[PDB]
Amino acid sequence: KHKILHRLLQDS
Amino acid sequence: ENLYFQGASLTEIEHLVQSVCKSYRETCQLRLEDLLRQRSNIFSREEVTGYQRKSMWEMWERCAHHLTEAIQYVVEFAKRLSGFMELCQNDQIVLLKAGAMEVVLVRMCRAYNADNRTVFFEGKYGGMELFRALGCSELISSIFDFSHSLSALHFSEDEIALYTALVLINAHRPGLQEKRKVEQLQYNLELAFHHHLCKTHRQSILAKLPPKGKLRSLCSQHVERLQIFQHLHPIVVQAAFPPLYKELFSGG
Ligand SMILES: CCS(=O)(=O)c1ccc([C@@H](NC(C)=O)C(=O)Nc2ccc(C(O)(C(F)(F)F)C(F)(F)F)cc2)cc1
Ligand code: NA
Repeated sequence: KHKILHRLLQDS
Repeated sequence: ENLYFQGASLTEIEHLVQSVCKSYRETCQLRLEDLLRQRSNIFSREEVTGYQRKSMWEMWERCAHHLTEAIQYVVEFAKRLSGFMELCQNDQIVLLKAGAMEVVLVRMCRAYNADNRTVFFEGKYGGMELFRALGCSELISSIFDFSHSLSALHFSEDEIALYTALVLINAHRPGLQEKRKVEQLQYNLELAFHHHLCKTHRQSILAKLPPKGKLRSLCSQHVERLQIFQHLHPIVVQAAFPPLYKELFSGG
């Protein structure tokens, strides 16, 4: 149940 | 939210060309000059054989890792693209899940040498025979043919920048909640691309670009060959495949 996109999208 | 979510003037379209080309230069992963210079660096018969002797699962792992690396650069490109961060999170995820692989396939033509039919992989250039251990020869040859057809267009970096921005901002992606917002953003990016081709006398390539069905077919084939591999080596996928790769191609 991996969800990495939301992390990359939130990382500024 | 964003200027490109409404009808854009010529000066604003000119401003969009510059912006898209800047986002691409900043996130292109490998510089074209470095890829072009490495063309004379080709894997030997002995190195090719070594790759062919690798296990199917070791080869799938290495390839999934190199694809994830490329995808990460496409995520950065998306984040720097005008209007993309102004879309809702659902839509950003929908857009990247459907189009990240398509952008990578398009970007790959820069790393493909039409003269000897080789691709840049792990420091050198090798032909499709390098990937024989994967057991997906139809997919590999379809990717090489696709890269060959793009290479015949002699795409500039700016052309790749504007075309890939368009591949990503596709308002026909199933599951988009702010469809009209994506449609207007798609329309301005189409104008930006077509304006740049008009300005450089490159409109002759419009009819030579692949159909959307071609990139969709390649992505469908990728997903289908990964399902076949997964059935053979489920623990390899579960333990050693990148989490981002699994989020995009095997539903998590
Ligand atoms: C895509 C952006 S760019 O042009 O800057 C750029 C090109 C090539 C590489 C290569 N960097 C390394 C270290 O290897 C690279 O990743 N090459 C590769 C070739 C084929 C593939 C494939 O998975 C396929 F073709 F399917 F995409 C393979 F052929 F193995 F199956 C997977 C990676 C990195 C960046
Ligand atoms: Na090429």
